[PDB]
Amino acid sequence: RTLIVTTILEEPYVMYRKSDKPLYGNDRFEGYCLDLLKELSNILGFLYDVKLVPDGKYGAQNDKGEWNGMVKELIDHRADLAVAPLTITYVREKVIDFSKPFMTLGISILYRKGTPIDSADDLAKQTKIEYGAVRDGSTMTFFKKSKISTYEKMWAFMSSRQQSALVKNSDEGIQRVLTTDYALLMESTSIEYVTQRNCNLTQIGGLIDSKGYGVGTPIGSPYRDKITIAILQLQEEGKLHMMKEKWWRGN
Amino acid sequence: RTLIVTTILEEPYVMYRKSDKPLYGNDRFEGYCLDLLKELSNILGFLYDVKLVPDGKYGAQNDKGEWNGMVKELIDHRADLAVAPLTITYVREKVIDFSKPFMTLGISILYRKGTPIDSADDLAKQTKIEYGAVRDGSTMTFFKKSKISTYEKMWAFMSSRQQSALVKNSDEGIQRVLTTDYALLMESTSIEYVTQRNCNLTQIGGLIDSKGYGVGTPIGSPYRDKITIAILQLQEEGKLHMMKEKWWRGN
Ligand SMILES: Cc1cn(C[C@H](N)C(=O)O)c(=O)n(Cc2c(C(=O)O)sc(Br)c2Br)c1=O
Ligand SMILES: Cc1cn(C[C@H](N)C(=O)O)c(=O)n(Cc2c(C(=O)O)sc(Br)c2Br)c1=O
Ligand SMILES: [Cl-]
Repeated sequence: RTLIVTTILEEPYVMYRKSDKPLYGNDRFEGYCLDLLKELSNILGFLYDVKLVPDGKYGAQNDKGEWNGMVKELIDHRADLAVAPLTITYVREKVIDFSKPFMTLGISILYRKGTPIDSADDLAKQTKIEYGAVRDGSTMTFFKKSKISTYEKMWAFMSSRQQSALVKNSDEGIQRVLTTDYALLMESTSIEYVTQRNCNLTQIGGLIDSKGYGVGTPIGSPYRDKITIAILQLQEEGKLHMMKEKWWRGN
Repeated sequence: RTLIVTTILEEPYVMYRKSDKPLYGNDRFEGYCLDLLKELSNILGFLYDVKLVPDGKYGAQNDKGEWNGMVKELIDHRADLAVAPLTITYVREKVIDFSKPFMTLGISILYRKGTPIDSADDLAKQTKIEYGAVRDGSTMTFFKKSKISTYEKMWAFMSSRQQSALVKNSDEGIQRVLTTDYALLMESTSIEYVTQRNCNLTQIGGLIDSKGYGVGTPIGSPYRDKITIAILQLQEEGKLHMMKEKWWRGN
């Protein structure tokens, strides 16, 4: 069984290699998730074929119980594994299985260096600094559902003050932080990637929530627990650290 | 089936309640893990009986493949669940199963406030500040096995300079940080608990490794995945955050 692996283009997890050399199949790609997949394939001993998710989506539900993205590929048995920065969530565990996480993270704050601001509490109780997230993304969906005191007030500043708060994508959000007095809320992994590359920018405070990226499989897959074991081995032998360093470290 | 739950006395996860009131069975205990177990028991719908691990150990192997502690209780089918700050590790996954983690953590540094020291790199390349860990603990075992450049040099300062480096327990280590110019390396969860209560002390740098506490079960237990689902629900509805706050927050 050559395993079909669904994944998604996302810097620095999965990228097309910057090359016009004759590269075919898996060799067309590079990134943290390609390195991970190679290690997994060497520990477990499997052949694999990387296929980019056709709709370019992670995986969400509609009002009819219909899934899209990598999650749908798994449900439909069109992929054996999803090796991607795919968050392990309650709703997704209803329909697919996940390895234990290979990376753990949380929502955090992207902002400028040299400011008294040290937490989400500092942004919540002031008006001068504008703050928000990407529209219809994971971080927005968190703030919308939240019932925690401080994050409810923050969502009001994002929803009722809708205009100068939310952004279209990652690129525009970072643009807003640099050019204007703006703070972006997004997944801490993305924030670390940015701060390594933009020395005027820093993470503010700790993690607002807690979650992990795991390898997705169809429910009952005999690979899930084996992948957990491989992940634990890679963590303990310092290989996940080095793989993270390879892709995240800047100039 | 009234589930037998193995656990271990460890502040603030599991403690005897400070009361002479007539309290029996599970009611004798309090702590983060008791609160967690109650939530799990309400989501899954099980009855349970908390039993402290007789040997008071987490679970390690000897040179014959023989286990002790909570891990042994699970292997022997004398407990259905281990609900404790029990780290999910490669070696333990050989012999028991684990839910996905309810708490994630890493090795970090406990030291005084107001010092140029900002990482493990700062401690590694200097002699003036003494640093170590608890003898034969998780953090020591990490440094001993490590092949990462900076942590190998740090282990030399702990092993070859054995006398004024390692400590007997948590209590003595914190005592060393306060009284002498000493930095303690230990699990970040423990560090946060201490810094909330000792305003002269702070965490230094980020996390040196990455790992999680999970609920242990015997291999094949039908409760493992259900517990993962309950944990994800608790995380997403902010309950793990509030439970952490309940037990960790200081004066
Ligand atoms: C690597 C990565 C993956 N994902 C997808 C998410 N983990 C999922 O599984 O849906 C994200 O939402 N983020 C953060 C993010 C957003 C956010 O944090 O709100 S909005 C967008 Br577009 C992104 Br790409 C990531 O950085
Ligand atoms: C809550 C908790 C549990 N454990 C046990 C460990 N998680 C395991 O599963 O063995 C720890 O080692 N630590 C840190 C620790 C040590 C360390 O970090 O080296 S040494 C000792 Br005695 C402890 Br109690 C914890 O803080
Ligand atoms: Cl699992």
